[PDB]
Amino acid sequence: STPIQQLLEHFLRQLQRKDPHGFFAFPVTDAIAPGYSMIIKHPMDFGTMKDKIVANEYKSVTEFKADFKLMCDNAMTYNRPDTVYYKLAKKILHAGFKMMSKERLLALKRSM
Repeated sequence: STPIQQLLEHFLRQLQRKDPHGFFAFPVTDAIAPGYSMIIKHPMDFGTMKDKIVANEYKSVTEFKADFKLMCDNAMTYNRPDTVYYKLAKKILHAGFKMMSKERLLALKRSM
């Protein structure tokens, strides 16, 4: 269980806590979101991100953040602004990028 794996697990646990209803837990289906797959070309979700951590597919924080951004951007593309999914995507995006900022990562660097 590599250091990066342990770190991303931690970030992921913190992010999933801001989604109590599990809207980002698993892939959005066409059954619950009509036409979704005709609009979103690269679906992403916490579940898929988890699997990639376990399989050791992320080489950096950068690559993990990219998948996280893809997830929020997908929500803000398919959904209209005045929806719960759009608003939660924005909120979580901002809190994710604050948690995983260059400046916080640097402070951590300096104390190791």
